[PDB]
This record gives sequence, C-alpha cells and structure tokens, in this order.
Amino acid sequence: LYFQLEELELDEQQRKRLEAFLTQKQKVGELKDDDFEKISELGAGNGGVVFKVSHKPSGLVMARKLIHLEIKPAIRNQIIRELQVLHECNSPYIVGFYGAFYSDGEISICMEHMDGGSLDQVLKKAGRIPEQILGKVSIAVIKGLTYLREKHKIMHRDVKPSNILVNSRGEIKLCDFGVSGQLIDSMGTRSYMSPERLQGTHYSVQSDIWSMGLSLVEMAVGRYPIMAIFELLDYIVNEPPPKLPSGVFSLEFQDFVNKCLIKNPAERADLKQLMVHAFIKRSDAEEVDFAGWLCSTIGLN
Ligand SMILES: Nc1ncnc2c1ncn2[C@@H]1O[C@H](COP(=O)(O)OP(=O)(O)NP(=O)(O)O)[C@@H](O)[C@H]1O
Ligand SMILES: CCN(C)c1cc(-c2ccccc2O)nc2nccn12
Ligand SMILES: [Mg+2]
Repeated sequence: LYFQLEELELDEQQRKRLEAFLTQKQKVGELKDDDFEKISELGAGNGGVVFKVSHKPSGLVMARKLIHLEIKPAIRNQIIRELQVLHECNSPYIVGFYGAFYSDGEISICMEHMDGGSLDQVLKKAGRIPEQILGKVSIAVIKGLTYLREKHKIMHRDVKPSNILVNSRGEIKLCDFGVSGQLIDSMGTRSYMSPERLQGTHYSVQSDIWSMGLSLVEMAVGRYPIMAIFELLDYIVNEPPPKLPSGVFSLEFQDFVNKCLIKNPAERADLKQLMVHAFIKRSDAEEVDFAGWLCSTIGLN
C-alpha cells in the first residue's frame, strides 16, 4: 500500500493503527445486504439502529448503522453518493469507515467496530468519568472537529457522549458527523443543541463547541446537567449555562467548560483557543492509561 498520510503528522502508534485499519479495509469492496450476518445490536438512537455484524466476504466484524429512509430513489442515491466522501476521512480521531449503501428502505453506514462502545454507554457503568480521562477525551474531540473542519470543511452537528466512541486500544473517535448535506435535509428527553441552534441561527463550529462543553459537564457529573420538553429548551435558551461544581474539579477544567458554554457564540471559545487552553496543555502532558482505565471500568479484555 502506498500510504499518503504525511499531512496528518501522525505519531508512531497512531500511524501503525491507521495503516492497520486501512490495510484491513482493502479486503472490503462493494457492500451488499446479503454479505452480512447480524451478531448483536450495539444500540439505537432516534434516527437509526446499529448492529455488530460479520461481513462474510472479508471476515471482518463491523458496526452497521441502518437508517430507515424510503424516499425518491434519485435523492436517496444522492445521499449514498455524498456518504462516499467518508472514504477520504482518515484520522486517528474519526471512526474508520468501510462503506455505505442502500437496500430495501434502509441506508447502511458500515464502520469500524469500536469495542468500548460510546462514552454514553461507558458513563452508565463508570457513574462519572474522571477529569484526567476527560482531558484526553477533550483533546480527541477538538482534534477530530479540527480535522473535519480543516480537511473536509464540515461541521459535526451532533456532538454528544453517544457519538464519542472508544476502544480497548485506548482510541477515542468521533462518529455521526454531518458529511451528507442531503441526509441532514432528509432527516428528545435531552438536548445538546446550542441556544442559538435552538432559536434558529445558521450552523457554526461554535455550536459544536457548546455541545462538547455540555457533554463534558454530563460526563464529569454523571448526569445530564439541565423535565418537560419546553422547560428543558427554555432553560438552555433563557437561563445561565450549567457549571461544573466547585472544589471537586480543577480551576482549569472549570474555565475550559465555562469557555465552551458561553451563551454568545462570538464570545464562546473557538477550536484554536481551546487547543492552547491551560486544561488542554495540562491534559496533553499527563500520562494517563486510558486503555487500562476503560478495560477495567467496563470489563473489557
Ligand atoms: N462504530 C461503532 N462501534 C461500536 N458501537 C457503535 C458504533 N457506532 C455506534 N455505536 C453504538 O450504537 C449506539 C446507537 O448509536 P446511534 O444509533 O447513533 O444513537 P445516538 O448516537 O444516540 N444518536 P445519533 O448519532 O444522533 O443518530 C450507541 O450506543 C453507540 O455506542
Ligand atoms: C445526524 C447523524 N446522522 C445520522 C449522520 C450520520 C453520518 C455518519 C454516521 C457514522 C459515521 C460517520 C458518519 O458521517 N453521516 C451523516 N451525514 C449526515 C447525517 N449523518
Ligand atoms: Mg450516534
């Protein structure tokens, strides 16, 4: 394989992992419904269901997300075409992609199976996620958002703990980002939407930063930090943003989440500012055995 990954500025461990995923991916060509065998259900959300599946031709285990869409064949074909851009989204902070296709009313998005599931699943078992672990998660989310914005000119649009995947090798990766404008066009109890997105405002990277800040507070505290639908949304729009409880969390982490949760998107921190924030600089220097913590917390390996 003639790897052209020089632009990523990968460390040796990251380079080995990314080249290994891409090498496995070479066993996978056209994806068809008949070539899969369902192993189990990984989980489900509002828009789709995700199954752990065996791809019979390659022998690979994958996560197959199925989104029910039975629309004009030409517009569903445009969605499938737009999803093919995922073949160009190679980053240590973005879930690996095998392919996307349509079959009998469902769009399938086939991904790298992440054996640690999502941080939403981890949170249910851990209770609360330690601040040092959240430092590593924050680095991964900022780096993933920067990669999608700088290399592909897209915003995530759906940052939340269920869209941050982890594995037994200690990798942290984003999924469910808005790669397809038409899929966004064609498509509850908790909202991670920014106050400006709830009110109307055009999508900005700033809205993803709010979502990340809220997700960090939830994971730090062990509960959604904001109940009726109007009551919850009215709180986000018209009341002060949530804050981390003082004393239990470092001043750096409190300031970092505070900068993400500023109501005015112009005053709210941007990705460049967050990357050099004291919380990120401190967290990047820390030696944290994320893999060991994850495997111990959820009983992996
Ligand atoms: N690649 C993957 N590997 C392992 N688990 C996955 C993978 N992708 C998704 N999951 C799990 O699938 C479950 C359901 O995900 P999903 O259907 O996207 O719901 P959601 O994240 O709550 N909503 P949304 O992303 O907005 O559609 C979650 O519990 C994830 O942990
Ligand atoms: C709002 C979440 N949805 C369902 C969504 C998911 C994905 C997608 C899913 C998994 C991995 C990588 C992805 O990109 N891609 C989208 N493009 C537009 C919407 N998309
Ligand atoms: Mg999801």
